[PDB]
Amino acid sequence: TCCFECVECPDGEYSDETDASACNKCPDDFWSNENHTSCIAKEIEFLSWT
Amino acid sequence: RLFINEEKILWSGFSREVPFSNCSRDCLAGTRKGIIEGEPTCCFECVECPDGEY
Ligand SMILES: *[C@@H]1O[C@H](CO)[C@@H](O[C@@H]2O[C@H](CO)[C@@H](O)[C@H](O)[C@H]2NC(C)=O)[C@H](O)[C@H]1NC(C)=O
Ligand SMILES: [Ca+2]
Repeated sequence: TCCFECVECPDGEYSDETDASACNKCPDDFWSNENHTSCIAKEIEFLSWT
Repeated sequence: RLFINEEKILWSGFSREVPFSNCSRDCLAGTRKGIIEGEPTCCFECVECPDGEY
């Protein structure tokens, strides 16, 4: 068990610890960053006045 | 070197079925091994595969 390899988390999952051992699922109304290091809020698209 | 005839072995003296000792139920299919911290590599978690893989 002392010897292991590092594999990136899939889309929609992140991690913020040194040795993750598991990919934490992103909470609802949030999505993973580009580097899968911190969830960010999604985007709402509608015909706005801005 | 080893030769064992299983037809004449009575497990626990009465049973006729080979017992089980593995620390972890086998992962069935379409699933991946996992890691439990602080425990030997013999014991795992059976996580499911990411979308788009097999
Ligand atoms: C208990 O674990 C052993 C090994 O950890 C399993 O033996 C393997 O069985 C599969 C098929 O089920 C074979 O393809 C492997 O080659 C076997 N491994 C070895 C090292 O021989 C055993 O099947 C497990 N018990 C149960 C009930 O699943
Ligand atoms: Ca230990």
